[PDB]
Order: sequence, then C-alpha cells, then structure tokens
Amino acid sequence: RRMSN
Amino acid sequence: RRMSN
Amino acid sequence: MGSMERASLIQKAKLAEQAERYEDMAAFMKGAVEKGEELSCEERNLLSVAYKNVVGGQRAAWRVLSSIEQKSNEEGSEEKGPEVREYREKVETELQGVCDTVLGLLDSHLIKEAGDAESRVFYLKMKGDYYRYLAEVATGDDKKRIIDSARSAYQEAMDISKKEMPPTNPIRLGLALNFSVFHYEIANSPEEAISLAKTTFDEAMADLHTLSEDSYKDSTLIMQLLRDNLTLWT
Amino acid sequence: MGSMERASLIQKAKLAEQAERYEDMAAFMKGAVEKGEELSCEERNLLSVAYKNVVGGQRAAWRVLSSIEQKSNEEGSEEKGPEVREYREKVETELQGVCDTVLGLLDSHLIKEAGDAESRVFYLKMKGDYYRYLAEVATGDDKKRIIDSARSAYQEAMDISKKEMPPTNPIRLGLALNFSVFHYEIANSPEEAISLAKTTFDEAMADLHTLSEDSYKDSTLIMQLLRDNLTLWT
Ligand SMILES: [Ca+2]
Ligand SMILES: [Ca+2]
Repeated sequence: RRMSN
Repeated sequence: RRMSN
Repeated sequence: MGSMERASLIQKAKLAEQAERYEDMAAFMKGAVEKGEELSCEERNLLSVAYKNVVGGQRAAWRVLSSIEQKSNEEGSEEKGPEVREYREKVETELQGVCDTVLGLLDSHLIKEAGDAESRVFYLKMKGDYYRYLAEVATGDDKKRIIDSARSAYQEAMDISKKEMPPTNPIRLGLALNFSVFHYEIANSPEEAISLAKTTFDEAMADLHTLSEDSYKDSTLIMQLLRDNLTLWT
Repeated sequence: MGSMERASLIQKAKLAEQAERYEDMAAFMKGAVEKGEELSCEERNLLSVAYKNVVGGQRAAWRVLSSIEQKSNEEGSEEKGPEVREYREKVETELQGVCDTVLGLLDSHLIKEAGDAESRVFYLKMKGDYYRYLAEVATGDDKKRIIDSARSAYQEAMDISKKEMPPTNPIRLGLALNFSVFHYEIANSPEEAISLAKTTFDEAMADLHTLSEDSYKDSTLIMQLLRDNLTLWT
C-alpha cells in the first residue's frame, strides 16, 4: 500500500 | 507475558 | 439495539469482527443477548471475542498508566500534579463499566437459562474471567469479595467440566489455563497454578488418541499455552 | 473539556499516546485547541497524530466493509439483506463526523491565527488531508467540490512551503508525498503524482549536504516514503 503522512 | 484465554 | 433484528445483530457482529471494530461488535452482541434468546456456540464465541478485545485494550492501557503512576510515586520523582492519577482512574472506571456490563448480561439472564454443560461452563468461565479483570484493578474492602467471586465462578465451572466434558475439550483447557493464571497472579498461589497447569496438560495428553486430526489441532494449540505458562513459571 | 486546564489536557494527551488510547488523545487535543490559544510545534504534532490514528482505524474499517459490499454486489452473489450497506454507512458517517470535527477546528480558528510559515503549512496540509479522507468515501454531487477543497488546501500549502521553507523540511516533504497520493488516488492524475514525487525527492537530495546528522535522518526517512511510492507506481 502506498505511503502517506 | 503469561497466556490467557 | 432494541429495534434491530437478532439475525441482523449477529450478521453485523461478524462484519465488525472482519473490520476489527470490536466496540461495535460488543454492542451488537449485547443487543443480541438482550433479545432474550439463548445463544448458540458460535454466538457465544462472538460475544466472548468482542468483549475480550475491548477489555484487552483497556487493560493494556491501564497497565501502562499504572506503571507510569508508580514510577511517579518513587523517591526522586518530580511532582507532576494529579493528571496521571486522574487519567488512570478514568481508564479504570471505563474498564470497570465494561466488566459490569458483561457480568450483568451473564446475570440477566444467560447463566440461569444454560442447561447444557458446554454453554454453562462457557458462561461461568466468562464470569470468573471478568471478576478476575475487576480484581486486577481493585485496591480496597471489596477486593477479597471480588476475588472470591472469581474463584467461585471458576470452581463451579471446573466441577461441571470435570463431570461432563472430556479432558481434551478446548473450553475445559482454556478454563483451566485461566484458573491457573488466577491462582498465580490474583490469589498468590503459584504452586496451585503450576499443579493445575501440569495436571490439565497431562490428562489431555492421555486422551489425545481419541481425537480426529482437527480436534487434535484444536486441543494441542491450547495445551501449548499451558506449556508456555509452565516454562515461564518453572 | 472546558473545565480542565490546557496544560493538563496536553499532559493527558501525551499519557494517552503512551497508552495507545487515540480517541482519548483526540478529545484531549480538541479541548486544548478549544482553549483558544495557538499551538506549539509539539502540540500540533500531538493533534495530528491523535486524529490520524482515529481516522486511520475508521478508514481501514471502511475499506474492509466496502470490499465486502462490492463483492456482495457482483453476479452470482446471494442477497443478504441491507445489513452490509447499513453498517458501511454507519462507519462512513462516523468517519465523516471525525473529519468534520477536524475541519471545524481548523476553521475555528487555527488557520486564521497561524502567521508563521511552518504552522500555516501544517494546518493547510491537515485541511487537504481531511478533505481527501472525505473524498475517499464521497459518491455524489458534492464529490467534485470536496476534491477541489482538498486540491485548494494542498496548493496553498505547496505555494507557501516553496516560498518559505527549504526543500528538506519534513513538513514540506510529507505535504508533497500526500499531494502526490491525492493526484494518484483521488484526482486521477498518476503522471502528476509521479512527477511531483520525483521532483520533491531530487530537490531534497540536492540540499541534504546542508543538514546536520539528525536533520539528515529526519529528511531521508520521508524521502524513503517518496521512493517507495515511486517504486510502486513505476
Ligand atoms: Ca435452557
Ligand atoms: Ca498568530
């Protein structure tokens, strides 16, 4: 799953 | 840590 | 939940388990219990799983905060105000509310309408478990009566299970594991805990030969918990 | 929370973070914001962490239930009633309430009292993030306006950060990562997402030499998230 912040 | 159920 | 159908409550509890939404699952199962009908084996397991994850989160939080509080109460610690104590008390009160809810469900009226040995042992094991959770945080006056409530529920469950269930039954195994943990952590009786664990393990081992492959897997998984506790305590 | 002291709310939010009680942490930080005073860098990070874990749990639950629902809506699936849809809608409504709460905090009155570039970029990044969370579940009519609200917040934050912050600032890096994710997942613009990620990574790489060891660690950790997304998308 793609990374977010 | 000791096991419980 | 008084306006939702029982089947719908069970279905939504399953959905909540899949979504790891255990507070919702607990509320759904509570509504289902409140419908007044006896629960099946699967429904009992759903109820237990839901409230077990809820109280488990609350108990872990309580332990963290209690350790912070007891380090704040040591020599050389700077006074920080009443904040740690107040928050620990709030978490404690919430935990106590969840246990009171479970015990009220058991008392009205799950236990008194459970005739079969399996369901009755399940409910009494739950009762002992949740009185034990109350005993983990109790500090005065009612402490001994809470501990004896746990002991009494556990003992009645043990008697019925010894009379009516085989030594390999997973409910009997889990009940014995939890009663041994009670003896070790709560009742200050580590020798009784070790004795109970080894006796339960041995008598289940002796009857493993009667079981099919899947029942064998089910029983050995909990016997491994007993062996883990034994390795920790010996 | 209107009767508890601001310092006490911050202290209890820290305790809740240590106990992994993120709903309590969010309520504490909300009360702190409601005290009316501007937040420090540490307090902003506490607020963001709290609401990020709350919505993260709710979003994971929403995705699980939405996938169950869309498998129930396929050819060959047995009709199960309105239970999955009702529960997905309930989780969705709760998520939307949390996002509305965060955006109301930002609008009254965090953003309008943030003069410094760091705090203002932080709040606008939050605004874009929570409009994006709303866009993940929106289906009709207001969908495009929600998406444009996210785009607008992200764009203003990008402009201010390009003008007032170095390319290695962790807030700028995280903002660019999230804006690229918006482009990929929400705005249907994967080329813009990839372009933004590679440009941000390269311009931060070019300025790594100005940083101390710990600032270097801080910046490279988020550049690694950018490289992860790039490896996934290329
Ligand atoms: Ca009966
Ligand atoms: Ca200001």
